[PDB]
Parts: sequence; structure tokens; C-alpha cells
Amino acid sequence: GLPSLKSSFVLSEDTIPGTNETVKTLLPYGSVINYYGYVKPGQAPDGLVDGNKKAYYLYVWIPAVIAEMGVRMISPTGEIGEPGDGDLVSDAFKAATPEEKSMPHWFDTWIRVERMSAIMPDQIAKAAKAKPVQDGDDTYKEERHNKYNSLTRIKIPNPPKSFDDLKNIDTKKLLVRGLYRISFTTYKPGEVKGSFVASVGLLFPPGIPGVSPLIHSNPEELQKQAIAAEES
Amino acid sequence: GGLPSLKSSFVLSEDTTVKTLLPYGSVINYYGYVKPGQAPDGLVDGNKKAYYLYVWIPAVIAEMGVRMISPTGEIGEPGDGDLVSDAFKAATPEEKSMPHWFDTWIRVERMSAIMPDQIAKAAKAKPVQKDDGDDTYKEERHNKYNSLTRIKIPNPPKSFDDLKNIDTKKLLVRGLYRISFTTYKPGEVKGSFVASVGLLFPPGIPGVSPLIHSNPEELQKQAIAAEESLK
Ligand SMILES: OCCN(CCO)CCO
Ligand SMILES: O=C([O-])C(=O)[O-]
Ligand SMILES: O=C([O-])C(=O)[O-]
Ligand SMILES: [Cl-]
Repeated sequence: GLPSLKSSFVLSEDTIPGTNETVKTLLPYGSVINYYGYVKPGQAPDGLVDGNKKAYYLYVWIPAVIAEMGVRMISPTGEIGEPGDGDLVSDAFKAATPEEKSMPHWFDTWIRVERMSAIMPDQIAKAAKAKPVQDGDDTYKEERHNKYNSLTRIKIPNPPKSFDDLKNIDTKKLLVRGLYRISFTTYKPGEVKGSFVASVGLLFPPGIPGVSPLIHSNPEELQKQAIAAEES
Repeated sequence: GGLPSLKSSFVLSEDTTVKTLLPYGSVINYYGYVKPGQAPDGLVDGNKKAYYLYVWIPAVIAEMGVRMISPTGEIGEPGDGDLVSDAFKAATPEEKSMPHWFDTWIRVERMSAIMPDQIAKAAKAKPVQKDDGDDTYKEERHNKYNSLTRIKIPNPPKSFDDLKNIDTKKLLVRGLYRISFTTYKPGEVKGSFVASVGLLFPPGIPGVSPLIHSNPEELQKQAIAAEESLK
């Protein structure tokens, strides 16, 4: 499997025998979906980033308010066999051959996250056609470099060191329910293509048993999942 | 920001469950660059080009970890535990930023060199005969997403602190270790990479950094300098 996906909160702070250089144990996200996708060669970009860079979009539906969202881009994936309970697989990814899945294409991901204009599941597809909301991380956030399995995180402002101090937090400081768009691109000589897995993790405040995010590269299909999600 | 922390197998902490690993105390990151078409140092699986990295370990250790990452991109000013090869330095940024493979097959084989001035010649001889454990022969055929190949002692205690009470004969021996690395098609061993080599010493035992080089003669020069230095 993939490496564990960790929030920015520190669970333990054990100072290693003698050496003042210490070891902080991060708290893992309680709710993680790994989305396995595939960008076919010459596939048109979903959009443009930084003027001229080909960007591709994933859409995430977050149904309750959260403490944090973490996003990791790993590529390529190779074959993974039968997906597990935490895994989702794109059609393109299914149809892709083992060889196709095992070809590397890029390494450093520029990730942008933007909240879209959608108060309700049923606005998702039009929200996707619409401009993002025009503030803090739950409206806009960008990490221009993501290498070696690092994350892009959407955080509340002024987060405490102790995860447990989120018990106290005011609702109005938490990240809002809604539709978020992940844009990803790269730098030459890389190009965004082939297999990849976007791990998305949510952190809920202490005592709130989480719900999993819904994720899809297709806003109509996510919307159906989200429309169906709310009336089940 | 550099590389992820290189972790040993020893569990430092456990809780609510996910476990926190003890880092290696003595770590060196070897930034290298395999030139297009470069002749293999040897063959693996009847159809794979393998490349060799030589590690000298002067004293007994509790564990060694090897992580292979590729490509690296540009890295900025090398830090206090970074070795950077001339090939890597001569490579362009574009060259170091192109990926070429993602799944590494690693072997670690001990070579028959009891002292520094055997190193160069030992590299030319077969590995020590491989039960003999991890510190003679170890292989991990798949290393993806920054996973490690570890050379471990057999029947280790749960608690690292209990290593202070271990019999010496159980610890991993001093010597010359060859790291082989190759890959599966469609990838190929090409371009930039960083091999992170971590040592775990038993507690109370000050770490000594591993000496690492792709050229055994060069490694031998360094091992020799280090040894005669200690008188
Ligand atoms: O062609 C199949 C051989 N295969 C190794 C088996 O996993 C790929 C190596 O390049
Ligand atoms: O296939 C996919 O999932 C994509 O295009 O992002
Ligand atoms: O650059 C190097 O040292 C190599 O190929 O191992
Ligand atoms: Cl010894």
C-alpha cells in the first residue's frame, strides 16, 4: 500500500536518546480516500495554470465542516490490483495497461485548491463550470512544489499545536462544507500524464467520527454520487 | 526542504493505532546520476541492468537502511550529510528533473573484505557465501514510494533500549556492503537518484557515518585514511 497520510498536528514529541535533534509524531488523517487516475497522452487539459501550464482537475465534496484537508500526489502508481475500501479507481485507470501504469512522466506537482460556488450537491456540475469563490485556505491555497510524497494542506487559521485543543474551536473558524477543486500541474521536462494517485485526507475535531470525502475527476459523476449521497 | 526522515524498524512509540519509528542516527544521502545508456555493473533476473554502490561500515551496527529515490531535481546547497557525485554535479537541472523509473529492486550483499585495504580487490571478487542473515545477503524486489530495504538483526527486541544488552555476535558485522539496484520495464535506471543509507548503533555507542562510493578504489582510499587516522 501507500504511505500513511498525515495531518499537520503533532501527537507525540519524543526527544531521541541524547541528541537534541527531536522526533515529532504527526497525527494521521482519520478519513482518507486514495483516488487512482490516468491522464491519457495528448488528453486536453482541464485548464491552464501560471499562464501556460497544463492543469488537470479533481473535485472533492466535503459534507461536514473540517479541521483540515490534506492532499498528496504520487505518480506513477504501477498496477494495484483490486482496490481496497479506501481506494477509488478512474475508468481510464482501469482501462490502462500495467505497462502504461508503470511509466513515469513527472515528479514535482504544483497543487492548487479552490472552493467552488456550490452550497448543495445539485449545484456541483454548474459550480464546476462556474468560477471558484472569489480569505483563508478553505477558499484558496497553493503549493507550487510537491516532491517525494509531500502534501498540500488546507488549514484553519491559527491552529493550535495540540489536536485536542480543537475541542474548543468555534465552528466559524472551521473549514466549510462544500465543493473543492484540486488543480495539478508540473514543470518541464515533466508533463502531467500516465497514472497517479491523489490521496485526500480529512481531519475532524476530536470526538467527531468523520465521513469520507467524495472525489471524482468528472463533476457530473461526483454530483450524482453527492446527490445520491444525501438521500441514502 | 530535503528528504524525508530515514526511519529504522524499531518502534519508538505506539498509540490511537499507528506507530512511531526510531530514526537512524547516522545517515548519508548519496546523490548520483546514471548517464544515458551507461553499461551495467552487472545483470539481474536475466534481463535487467544493475548498478552498484559500495558502503564501508567500520564497526558493528544494529541495523542498516537503504532507500532509493528518483529523480531528485535540483537540490540547492548540499547539507551536512549529503554526498554529491561529479556526474550529478555535471548534470543539468532539466536532466535531474526527468523521471525514468519508479520501482527499485535492491540487493545488499556483503563482500569479503575484513579491512579497508581489501576493499578494491573485494569489490572485484564474488560476495560472501550465503542461516546466514541479512548482513550477508538481503533483497527487496520492490521499493516504491520511498520504502526502504533494511538489514536487520535476527530476533530483535521490541525495545531499542534492550539493544544495550545484546550479544555482539548478534549485531551486524563491520565490512564492505554492495548495494545493487535495478528496475522493471518500462522504466529504466537512468538519470538522477539519491540513495539514503542509515545506520542504527546500539545505545551508548556513538555513530560513525557510513562511507559510500560507486568507485571501490575511491572507497578504499577513504576507508584506509579513516582507519590509520584512528591509530
Ligand atoms: O518482461 C517481464 C520481466 N519483468 C520482470 C518480472 O517482474 C520486467 C523486467 O524488465
Ligand atoms: O482519469 C482521471 O481520473 C483524470 O483524468 O484525472
Ligand atoms: O553518480 C554516481 O555516483 C552513480 O552512478 O552511482
Ligand atoms: Cl568489530
